[PDB]
Amino acid sequence: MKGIILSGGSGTRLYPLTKVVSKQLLPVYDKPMVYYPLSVLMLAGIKDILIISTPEDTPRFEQLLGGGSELGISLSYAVQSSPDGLAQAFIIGEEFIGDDNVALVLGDNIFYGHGFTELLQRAANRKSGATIFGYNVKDPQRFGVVEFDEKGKVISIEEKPEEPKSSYAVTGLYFYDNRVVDIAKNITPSARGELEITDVNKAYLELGELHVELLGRGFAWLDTGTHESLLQASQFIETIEKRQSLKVACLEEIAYRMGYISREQLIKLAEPLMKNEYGQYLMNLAHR
Ligand SMILES: O=c1ccn([C@@H]2O[C@H](COP(=O)(O)OP(=O)(O)O[C@H]3O[C@H](CO)[C@@H](O)[C@H](O)[C@H]3O)[C@@H](O)[C@H]2O)c(=O)[nH]1
Ligand SMILES: O=c1ccn([C@@H]2O[C@H](COP(=O)(O)OP(=O)(O)OP(=O)(O)O)[C@@H](O)[C@H]2O)c(=O)[nH]1
Repeated sequence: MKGIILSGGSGTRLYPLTKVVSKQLLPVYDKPMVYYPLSVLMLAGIKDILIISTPEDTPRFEQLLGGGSELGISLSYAVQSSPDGLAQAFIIGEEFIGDDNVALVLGDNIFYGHGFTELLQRAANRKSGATIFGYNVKDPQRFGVVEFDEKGKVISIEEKPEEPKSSYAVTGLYFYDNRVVDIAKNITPSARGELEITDVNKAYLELGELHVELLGRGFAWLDTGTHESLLQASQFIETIEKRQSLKVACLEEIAYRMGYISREQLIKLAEPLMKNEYGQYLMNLAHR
């Protein structure tokens, strides 16, 4: 399984924070927003990852994150010329994906909850079909909406329905088999002029292999689209971390716990950062 992080768009709602740079380079409490979805692909066991952004921001993600070798993974970069839809991720990434399975995650999505890694690994370990992740939300009409039966199996999926058939939004995290590339090539732009991830999901539903992992209320799927919600997301993260003395989406910690890097390698990473609390945290993990 490879992974893609779609991390472009203008981010106009956040202006002037995004006057020059992309929204996914902004802090969520104590680390850049993009760390969060990156950590989710890493916890899924995915080690070969493509980050897609705008022409002007793609090099800034590259400078921030590098090629991944210190995390024991491979990061690649590609540009999206215009934000013509989520599904364009698979066209942009066609060469990268090759004949592989692939997951897509939105650069601005933040997931958190007990047992989440098990769900991720299960999705990533699927050899066939698609896994989406549903989450009960206040205003489902603002999202992809998944309708499911009493055995948790999907009956419909609709992009921002006038009349939502359920309360469960389809969040920005998707796992696919290799059929997604030709599916994305064969869908056509909606009325808003975008290649819709919902139409990709529709294709898998028709194929009888659209699986939904429903995330209950013990999970947090956090909003980062407004200044207000960015701030709430940062406060949520702070409360979690300061109580536990454990960090959410610390990439180096994840690389170590996943076995991508060794203990000796982790200590090497902590050493040049020991003047700050993040470095000290990595060193304390090394001692665990
Ligand atoms: O071509 C694009 C289109 C979007 N984005 C970014 O992707 C994220 C999501 O885009 P957004 O406009 O906020 O969401 P919608 O496209 O309106 O909704 C999508 O994302 C929702 C989850 O937030 C899903 O529930 C919907 O099904 C799916 O269409 C944002 O950070 C965008 O900047 C890109 O990077 N490139
Ligand atoms: O090093 C890590 C480990 C986990 N996580 C994040 O912590 C959340 C819970 O992660 P898990 O799904 O591992 O559950 P847990 O740690 O609460 O339970 P144990 O199995 O350890 O008893 C998930 O959202 C995951 O992404 C990190 O951010 N970093």
